[PDB]
Amino acid sequence: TRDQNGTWEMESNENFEGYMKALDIDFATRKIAVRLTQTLVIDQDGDNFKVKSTSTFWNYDVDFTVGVEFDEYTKSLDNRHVKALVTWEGDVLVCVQKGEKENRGWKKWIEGDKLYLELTCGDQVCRQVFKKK
Repeated sequence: TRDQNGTWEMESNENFEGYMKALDIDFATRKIAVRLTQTLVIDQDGDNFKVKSTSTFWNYDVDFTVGVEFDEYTKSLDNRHVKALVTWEGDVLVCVQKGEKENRGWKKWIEGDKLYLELTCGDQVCRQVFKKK
């Protein structure tokens, strides 16, 4: 389904280290971040999204409209400028972050009571699964 509204708690986290390493996040930041469970919070109305990502170590929010390109500065992730665009492919929400890194972005979708997130950068894929609280 396309409805991603909700509060979502991490159930699983695969290869978050590979993705962060791919983004050139410094070793000491990675080593702590890879160990952590994350939470996502998502308000979606029409094509308007507000999303918040949290752990004990960080707390980030981003707002975007489906189909409207926007500049991003990924401050206190890897600190780069990208041009982001979020669109639908069927019921999969796809973000491309155009910039220095190839294959950078993410895909998000719902299966049952769960939210699936694929984070990509270069040749690394990170998969996370969240349950609807």
